[PDB]
This record gives sequence, structure tokens and C-alpha cells, in this order.
Amino acid sequence: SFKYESAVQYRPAPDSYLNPCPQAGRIVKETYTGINGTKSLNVYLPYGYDPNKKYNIFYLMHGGGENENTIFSNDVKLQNILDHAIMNGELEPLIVVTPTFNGGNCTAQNFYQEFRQNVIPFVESKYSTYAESTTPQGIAASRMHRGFGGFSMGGLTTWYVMVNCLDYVAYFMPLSGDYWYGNSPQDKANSIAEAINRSGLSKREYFVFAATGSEDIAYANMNPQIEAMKALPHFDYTSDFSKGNFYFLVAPGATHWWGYVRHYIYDALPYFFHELEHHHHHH
Amino acid sequence: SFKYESAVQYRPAPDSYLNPCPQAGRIVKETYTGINGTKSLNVYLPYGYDPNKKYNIFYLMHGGGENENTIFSNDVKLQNILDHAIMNGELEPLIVVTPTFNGGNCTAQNFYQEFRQNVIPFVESKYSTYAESTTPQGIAASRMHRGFGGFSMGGLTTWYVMVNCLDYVAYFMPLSGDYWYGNSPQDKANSIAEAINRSGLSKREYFVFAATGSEDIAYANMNPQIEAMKALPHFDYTSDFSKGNFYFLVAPGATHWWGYVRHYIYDALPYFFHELEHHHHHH
Repeated sequence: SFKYESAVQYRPAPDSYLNPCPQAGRIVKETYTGINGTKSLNVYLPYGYDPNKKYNIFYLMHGGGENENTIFSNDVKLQNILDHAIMNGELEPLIVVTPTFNGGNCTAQNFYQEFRQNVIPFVESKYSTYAESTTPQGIAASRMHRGFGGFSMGGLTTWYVMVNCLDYVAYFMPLSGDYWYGNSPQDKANSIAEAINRSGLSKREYFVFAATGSEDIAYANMNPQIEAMKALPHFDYTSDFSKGNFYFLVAPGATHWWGYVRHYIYDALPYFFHELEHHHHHH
Repeated sequence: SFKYESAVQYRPAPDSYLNPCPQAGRIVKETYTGINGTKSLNVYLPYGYDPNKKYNIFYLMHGGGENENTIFSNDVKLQNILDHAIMNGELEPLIVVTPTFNGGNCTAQNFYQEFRQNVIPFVESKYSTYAESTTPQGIAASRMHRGFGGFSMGGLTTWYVMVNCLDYVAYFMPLSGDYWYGNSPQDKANSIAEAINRSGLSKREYFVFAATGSEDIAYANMNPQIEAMKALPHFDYTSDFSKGNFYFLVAPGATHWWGYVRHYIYDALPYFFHELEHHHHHH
């Protein structure tokens, strides 16, 4: 079983996890129409996916110049990691969706709107999540079973998703991404605080697991933001999400490259979705 | 609303709480037969008690030379404190039961057996608790909504209840009571640890809020026991039961007397029954 650590450390997946696992989850290519026109995404279903069961769902965004296919391409191979981790019992089965911020009027920053209105209702009406319906009320009532993350520009997307979508999403994984508000780290922090206040949520209802590499240029802006967030009452700093809600993993020597960032996901994603989960688990 | 503090301090109820509250809960005198013959207890029902609702239940034991009527007599007046705290919103409504360790073969130490077999089934078949039935399975499945405490010899009773009844009871309030096992504080601690291990429970499924006065002779044996318990992995020391599960409140200058001990209860009882509660509360 999984056990929460209070300060989890960078730990890459074994080399063999980058290769195909014979217990492969199905990746389905989907096309949908929304406020930024006709676009595509991929949905990863866990091996043994049973549509009579309910699954947590994690949405994960690519970086600049990439697209909805990148994360599951040979350039990244995240599905192989997911497959092997799920078969070995390190990660509880979940749906992982890779959308895009390209197309139409869409930008990494404004994607949250298409996410709220088109992406969630499209995905979660077809696949089996904890959403009982895809009205605003049904999405909001299943928020504990929904997560959002992304790398670089997709990291930035994640931040704008948290500030605009706390009603719909409880778990956030910004990977090497800055957030732009005011002109100081404190102003960034305070914008996030004000979003949390408007939401009415308690400290046990939102969770942030950020990460980057110590040789990734994103560290320069992320670290002061994280420090300013630590000062806020809204966040209790620890990776033990049974006790707190905010952690920053820094991989020593890691650069701004999917080859490393895929391992952040391997490290952080097993920490998601246990709070108020419907299983009886000791973590 | 109530908010958890990480190190709650001794704070007596206002003087006016010792007087009758016009929103008085009903105290019902009950007689039952069990393994120690025919005996009595009192059941305190909260003001507005609705038998269509479910209530948490706290069992509370008297000291040496006292009886099932003592805690709700003029010598103690706990019901007035309960009444006023419940009317002012400081304590969520609950059933409080005062049994006795007198009669038959019963002793403060061996009461746990009569408690398991006769007291719980008698009380919880008549009054409205979270127990869906009073078989061993129905009691065990409602354990998160059951608590046990007591003063002096009743404190000792509480300890023997924890070591024998973790399957039935999640919250424990030993007040000025020692536990006897081995001849060192570590041996006491290790006996409690071994009981927790046999139960299969996690750290989020049992809670201990101990207390005494700094001028109460019980402090002499309680404090080394508590220290030895702190060292165990089984217990995370803090009164914030959303994060940990073990606290020791020491009232400075307080003596071995109900006049003080009733205030420990006022302080500690609002901390009980919130973990995995069926209400939507921010604490």
C-alpha cells in the first residue's frame, strides 16, 4: 500500500518503467467542439477499467510548442510509467486526460474556461468518474475526485485553473510554471489566497503539489512564489496530505525537460485523491 | 463553530454554566441486568433530542466511592455545563451516559466486560446512536461515534476500556487515572501499543485526550505514562485531531476534585467526534 511521507524526495521511476507494460491501459483519442472550436484530447484508461466503477480523474497539460499527443508520445512515455506503477500497486487506478491549450482563441492562460465549460462535461459524461452529472452542481460535488497539473506553459495553465476552478478541482500539480499577478511574489500568493477565500473551502479541501528541478530556469520564479505561499494561513506545508496541503518538490540537478518531469509525476501523483476517498485505506 | 487548536489550554466554564439552563436536556434513570446483576445508569439526552436523528455517545465513569448518580448530582452539575455549552453552540449535541463500576463482581478495572456485553447493547438499542444494531458487528461499525472517559478510578476504567475495547470505541478521556502494567512507564505504553496493533486500526481511528491537575497526585504516575506514550509511533501528539491523536491537558494549580475535573470535560469534549463525521463542518 501507499504511505504518506511528510517530505517526499525526488525519486525517478526505474528504467524498466519507460518500456511497454503488458498490462496496458487504453488511450482513446477524442475530438470535441467547444468555445475554441473543434479540438482533441487523449484519455488514458487504467488497465481493467470497469465502467461500473468510479475513477478519480487527473487532467494534465503539455508545455509550449507541444500538443495533446505529446505526453503519451515516445518523447515522454508517461503511459508506460502509469501502466507499470498501476500494475505494481504504487498508484491507485485513475483516468488521466491530456488536453491542449492550442486552437481557436485558446492560450495557456485562458484554457480554464474551455476546461470548465467543454472539457469536463465532454469527458465526464462519456467516462466513468465520480461526477453524478456534468452540470455545474455535479462537477462541484465531485471536486475531491478531480485534479489538474501541467508542465511549463501547462504549469502556468494549472495556476490559472486553481485561481478560477477551485469549485471544480481539489488537487493541483504545477510543474515548472510561474503564475503572473502583481509584481512581487507576495502579490501572487495573495491572489491565490483571495481565490481560496471566495471559494468558501477549508484547508482540507484543496491540495497543491508543485515541483521543478534545481537546474530548471522556472525555479527562479517558482521558489519565491512558493515561499510566499508558505507564509499564508491557507496552506500547511508538508507532503503528508492527511495533515497538510502544500508541498514543493525540487529535483536536484534536473533540467527543464520531460525526461525529468515525467518522474515528478511518478512521485507526486500517488499522493493524490486519498482525502475523503470512498475506499478503506490506511496511508 | 468549533476550531481545533494544536495545544488547547485549561479554561474553566463560566460560573453561570454551573446554574440551570432553561434548555435542559433530559436525564433518564435506567436499570438493566447484566453479568454483574441488576444495576443502574443515567442517560443525558441533549435539548431537542430527536430520535429520528443519530447522536454520538460518550460514556463517563465516576471515581472511587461515587456512583452512577454522582456526575449529574449537585456535587458536580455536569449536566448544567453540557446544557449551556450545547445551547451556546460550543458543543455539538450528544448523548452522555453515566454508568457505574459498583455491584456484583464489578470493579473499576473489570467494568469493560460489562460495558461490551450489557451496557452498550442496552443503551444503544433504546436510544438513537450511530449503531445500526447492537451485535458485535454493529457496535464495531459505529466505533467512530463512541467515546469513553472517567475520573480517578474511572480514569483507570478508561484505560482498561481502551486496551480491551478499541474495536468498539475510538475516543478516550482518562482524567486523573493511572494504568497498571509492568513496573515501568514504558511497559504501560507498550501494552497500549500492543493493543493498538492487535486492533488493526490506523493512527486516524483512535484518539486520546488525557487530563489532570498539576496539584493532583495522579499527575505523579500519569505524566511518565504520557511521556512514554509520546515516544510511540502509534500516537502523534497534538490536540488538533484533524492532524494527530493524543494530548495531555494539565490544569495548573488544580487539585483532585470534581470542581476542577468538570472543566477538563468542558475543554476536551468539544474536541470529540469530528473525524469522519457525517456533517459538513470546517474545524
